[PDB]
Amino acid sequence: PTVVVMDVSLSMTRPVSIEGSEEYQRKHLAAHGLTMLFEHMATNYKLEFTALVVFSSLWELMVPFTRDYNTLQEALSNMDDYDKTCLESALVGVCNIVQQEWGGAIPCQVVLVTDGCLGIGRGSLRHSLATQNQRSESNRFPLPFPFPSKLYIMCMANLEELQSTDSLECLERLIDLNNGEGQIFTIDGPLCLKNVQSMFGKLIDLAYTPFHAVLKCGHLTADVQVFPRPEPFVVDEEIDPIPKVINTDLEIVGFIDIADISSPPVLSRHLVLPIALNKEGDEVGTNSANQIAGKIPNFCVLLHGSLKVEGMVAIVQLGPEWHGMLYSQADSKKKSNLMMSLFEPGPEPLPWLGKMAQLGPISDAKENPYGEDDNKSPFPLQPKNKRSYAQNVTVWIKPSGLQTDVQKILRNARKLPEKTQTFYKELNRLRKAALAFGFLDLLKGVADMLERECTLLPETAHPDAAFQLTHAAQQLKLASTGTSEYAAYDQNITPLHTDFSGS
Amino acid sequence: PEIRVTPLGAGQDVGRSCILVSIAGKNVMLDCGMHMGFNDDRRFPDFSYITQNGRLTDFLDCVIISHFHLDHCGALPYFSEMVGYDGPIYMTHPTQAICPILLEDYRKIAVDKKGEANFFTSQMIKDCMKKVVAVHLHQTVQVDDELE
Amino acid sequence: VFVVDHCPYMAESCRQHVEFDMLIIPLAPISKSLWTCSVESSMEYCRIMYDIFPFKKLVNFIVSDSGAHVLNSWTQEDQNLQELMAALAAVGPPNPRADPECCSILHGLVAAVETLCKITEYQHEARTLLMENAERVGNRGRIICITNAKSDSHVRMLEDCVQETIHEHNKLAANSDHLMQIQKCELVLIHTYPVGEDSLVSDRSKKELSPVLTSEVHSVRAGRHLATKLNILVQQHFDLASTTITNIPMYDVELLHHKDAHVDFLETITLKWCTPRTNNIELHYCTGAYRISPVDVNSRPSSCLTNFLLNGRSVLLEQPSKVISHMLSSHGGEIFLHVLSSSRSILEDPPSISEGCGGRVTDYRITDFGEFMRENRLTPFLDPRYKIDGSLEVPLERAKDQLEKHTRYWPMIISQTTIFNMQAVVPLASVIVKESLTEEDVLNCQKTIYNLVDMERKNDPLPISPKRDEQYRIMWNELETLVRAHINNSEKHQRVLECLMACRSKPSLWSNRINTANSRKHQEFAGRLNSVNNRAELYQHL
Ligand SMILES: [Zn+2]
Repeated sequence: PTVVVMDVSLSMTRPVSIEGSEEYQRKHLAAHGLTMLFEHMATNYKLEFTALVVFSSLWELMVPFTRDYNTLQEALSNMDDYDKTCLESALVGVCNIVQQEWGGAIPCQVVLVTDGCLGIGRGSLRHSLATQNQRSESNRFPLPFPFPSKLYIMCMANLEELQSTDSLECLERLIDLNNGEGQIFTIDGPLCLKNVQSMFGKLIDLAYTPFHAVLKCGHLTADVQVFPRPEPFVVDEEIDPIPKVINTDLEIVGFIDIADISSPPVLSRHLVLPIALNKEGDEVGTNSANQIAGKIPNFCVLLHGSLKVEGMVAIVQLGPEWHGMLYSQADSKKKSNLMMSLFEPGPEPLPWLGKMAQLGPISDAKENPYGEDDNKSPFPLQPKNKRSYAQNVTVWIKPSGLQTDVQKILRNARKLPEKTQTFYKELNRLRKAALAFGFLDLLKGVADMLERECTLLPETAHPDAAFQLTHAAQQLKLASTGTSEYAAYDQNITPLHTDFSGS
Repeated sequence: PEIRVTPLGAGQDVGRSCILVSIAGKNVMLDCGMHMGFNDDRRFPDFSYITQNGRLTDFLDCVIISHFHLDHCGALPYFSEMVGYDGPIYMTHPTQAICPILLEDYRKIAVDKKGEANFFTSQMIKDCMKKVVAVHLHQTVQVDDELE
Repeated sequence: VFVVDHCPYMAESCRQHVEFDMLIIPLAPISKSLWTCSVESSMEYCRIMYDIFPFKKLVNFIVSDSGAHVLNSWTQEDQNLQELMAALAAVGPPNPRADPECCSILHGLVAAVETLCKITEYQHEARTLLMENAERVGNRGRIICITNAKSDSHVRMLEDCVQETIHEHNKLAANSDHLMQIQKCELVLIHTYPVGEDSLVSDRSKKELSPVLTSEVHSVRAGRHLATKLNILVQQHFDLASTTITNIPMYDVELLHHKDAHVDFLETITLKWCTPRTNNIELHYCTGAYRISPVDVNSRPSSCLTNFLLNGRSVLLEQPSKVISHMLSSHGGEIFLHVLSSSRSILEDPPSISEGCGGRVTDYRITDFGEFMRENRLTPFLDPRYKIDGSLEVPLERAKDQLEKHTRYWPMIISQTTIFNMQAVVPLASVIVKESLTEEDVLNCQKTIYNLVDMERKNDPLPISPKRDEQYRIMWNELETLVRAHINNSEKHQRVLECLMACRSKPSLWSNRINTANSRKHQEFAGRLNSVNNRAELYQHL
C-alpha cells in the first residue's frame, strides 16, 4: 500500500539544516504536529496505513500493515536509526517505490522530520523533484514522478542566509518545484515557532463544510432534501465562480431511460437523501439508523425504483430548453450513483448529451423515439455519434497508431442497410470515416465487405438512398469545373424527410 | 465628539423623569419615571421622540433607573413591554426588589380608583422585570464593548 | 491559416504500416498527400489543448484546391465530426489515382484564412453569444507540421502563385462577405513528429508560403522533450493535472486526476486488474474528475477493452478507502477518467438501505400506462424539419407549464400510500390522461373517493401482495382524507357532497481619529432631526 517517503539518511535521526531547520529540534515540531492535527487525524486519517519502520536506502514495505491514525508524529519523534546513508535514494527511490508498488492514486501522508541536505559543493541533487528543468539528462526517466502524492516541503535553509555563497536557489527551489500541486508551499526567510505546524495546518478546516443545494425537477410535491453537504464540485468556471445559488425559472423536461444512456462523464455529487416530507420542506428525521425511519415510503431520486431492473439514472434540470445527460451504476441500492450531473459547457454542444438546446418534434415524428437496438432517438436524448469504442474516433498520433485507430473504429462500422436494428445507428460512420481519414485498411477490407453486403442486401429504399447512385458517376465525371456552384454542402444526412407531394 | 442630552421629562418640572444621553453614539435612557396628577396621555414620557413605530432596542443600548420612586421608574413596564424595548435595564438590587410592588400598588389604584383602558397589568409588570440586570454598588459593569 | 495543394511533384516514404497488436481481396495503397500527411498529425496537436477543456470545439483544416473555400460549421448540431468532415474534405474524396484537377492555384485565393474562427449561418446565435474573442482567441490556429517530402519549398510554389493571383485582383479591397481582410501575420510553430525511425529528416528547416509568414526552426527531439516536458508544464498551468497508471495490466495509457485530491491528501509500473460483473457493489458517484488527454490516444487498450464495458459500471479489487488503479471509458467526444475519494466523504460502508423498495418497482404496468407519451413529450431534438404546425406554442413558457400540469410529480410505488389507496384506482393518470377526456373517469374517481373512506380493510381483486389493533381509527382517517378531495391540485376529482347522508360522517492627527470615531456611529432620534432651535414639541398628537 501507500508508504510515507522517509529519508534514509543518517542525519534524519538528528536535527535538520546546517545549523537549524525551524524553532526547536524535531521533537518539538513532532509534538506540535501531534497536538494541532490530533482532531483532524482522529476523524479523517483513521484508515491511512503508515508504518514508522527503519530503512537502509529507501522506503520499503516490509513490516505488516497497521491502522496508524494518531502515530504519524511518532514517526519523527524518537525514531530509530540505521547504519546507512543514501542521499540519492531518499526522494527519487521512495517516489519510484510509491509510484510502482502503491500507484499514483493512494492515501499517503508524507509528513516527517528529514534533513533534506545537499552536498557542500557541486553535488546538489535537484533531480529528485525538479527533473522537468534541472538535470534534463534524466528527463526521459520516471522522474519527477508526475502523479498525485503528498506534499513534501523542506524549508530548512533561509534564502537570505544561503544567498551569500550563491547556494540559495538549490535550497529554496525544492518545495515549489515538487510537481506544482495547486500552489507553491515554500517559505523563505526567518523561522518561528508557529512554522512547525504550518505545513500540517493546510487541511485543518478543509475536511468538510456546510452548503445549501437541492436537486429536484420542476416544482414537484415530494422533493428530496439533502441536509448534509457533499464535497465541492463544479463543471465550469464562469457559472460557478462563487457559491451556488438558486434561480426562479425551475422547469422539468426530458425523458429518463437507461437503454441508451451509458456511462457519461459526471463531476457533481448532488445526492438526494431518501426521505418523504410535506410541502413545507422540513427535515423529517433526515450501525445504520435509516432502517427505522425507512419503513415509510421515500422519494430520493427518480431512478431509485428503476435502479435494479433497468439501472436508470437521475437527471438534474440544467435550465429551460437546455438539459444534459447523466449516468448511474448498475447497482440496485448499494450506491446506485445517486447523484445527478451536467456536462461542462463548451464551444461544442455537450460532452455526451448531444444537442439539448434545440427543441423540435415532441411526439409525432417519422422515426419512433422508443428505439429498437438503442439507435439514435430522442428518448432519451444522446449524441448523434457513437463512442470511440464503436466508431467515429479521431486518434492520430502516429501513422501506425492512426491506422490502428481507424481499423478499430471501422471494424464494425461498415454495416449495410439490411437490418433495421442498426439502420440509423452507424450508416454514415463507414464511408465518411474511411474517406476523411484516408485509412487504406478500411478502404481495402471494411469497404469491400460493406459493398458486397450492400449489393447482396435489398436496395428498394427511398430514392434519396437508392436513386442517388445513378447520377453519382455523372456528377463525379462532370466535376472538372470545380466551382462553388458544382458542390452543395449545407447539412449532413438526416433521418427526417420532407413532406412534399409527389408530382 | 459631542454629548447631546435631551430631557423629555423633568426638564423644568418634577415628575416623569426620563433623560436621553447621546455621548459617543451610545444612546442611554437615564430614567423612566411617570408623572403624578395627569389623568391621561401625559402620565408617561413621550416615546414618539425616539422614532415611534419602530424598535427601541436598536436606538437605546442601556436604560438606567436611579431608584424605585414612581417619578423615576413608574413608566418602566409600559415603556418596555408596550413599545417593545428588549434591551438591558440597569437598577440596584433594592431598587429591583422594591420597584414591582410600587407598580402593583399604582396598578391597583388605576384599575380600581380610576379607569384602566390604557394601563398595564401585573403579568406585563413581571414581563418587564425579566430584562432587568441588577448592578451592585461601585460595580463597573461593561454593558457594551466601550460603554461602562 | 493556409495549406498548400496536393501536387504530386514532391513525394517521400516513411515506411508507415499498420501496427498489429494481436499475435484474396486486393489491398488499397497507403499513398497520401503531403497536405494530408501534415493534417493527419493535427489530432496529436489538439491533445495538448484538450487538457484545458475536453468538451470544447475541435479544429478543422482547409487548403487551396478546386474547392478553395474556408467553409466551416459552428452550429451546435454541426459541432460533431459527422457534419464538419464533409466541408473540410470538399477538395476531393479519398480515391487513389492521378488527379490533374486542383493543381492550378488560380481556382481562388480569397477568404483563405477564415477556417479556424469564422462563423457560419448554420447557427442562429451571434458572435458574442458563441465565443466572440479579440486578438487572443482560443479558436485561433497556426501552421505547424513535421512531414517528409523532397523539400520544404515544393509546397510554397502553390501558395506563392495564389498570393500573386490574389494581389493581381485587389480592386475589391474594401469588400468582404463577413470576415476581416487578412493582410499579414507572424506564426509561431513547434516541432513534433511520430517516433519509429531515426532522425533521417530535416532538423532545423523552416517552410515559408508568403512574405508575411516566415517561421524559424531549431533542433528539438520529439517525444523525449515535446511530450514528456512540454505537456507537464502545459497541464499543471492550465487548471489540470496528470497521473501515472499501468498501460497494459499485469503505448502508454494515462489516467486523469485533479490536483485537488493531491492537495487534500495531506521497471514496469504495477497496478491492480479486475473484470466487471453484473451483480457487484464497486461503483459509486464521482464527486470530482479530470479529463484524460494522453499523447497515445490510439493505444491498444482503447477499443477492445471498452467492448466489454457497456454496462457503465467499474470493478475494483481492493487489497485484503478503496483506491482504483485504472479506468477506461469513451464519452463520444472526449475520454475522461475518475479518481477515488480524497476528502472526508463516506464512500466505504455508505448509507445503503439494502432492503425494502427500490428493486421491486412494478406497480405501474406498461400495459395501458403509455398515454403519457403526448403530454410529457418535450425532449431534445437533433434534426428539425423544414416547418412545423399543429397544436403547440413557443418553447419559452408553454412547455414548462405543460410539463408542470402533466409530469410535475408522477411517483408510483407500493411502499406506502394513504391518499389514492383504493380498489378503484384504475382512474389514475395511466388511462385518465388523454387528449379526449370524458366525464366518466371523473365520476368514477369521485365515487372511489367515497368508496375508499367507506371500505379500506378489504383487499381488492387485483393482487395487492400506538399498540396493535389500531385499525379502528383507520376508517376515521380515511373519512377525514375523503373530506379533502377538493384540495391541492385535483380539480377534476373534486367532490362537494354526493352520498354523505347514507353512512359518511361530518365535521491633522485630531482630524483622522475624529473622522474614524464619527464614521462608526448610530441612528439619530426622529425628534432631534425634526427639532427647531434644539427644541421639539412633545405630545404633538394631543
Ligand atoms: Zn424623585
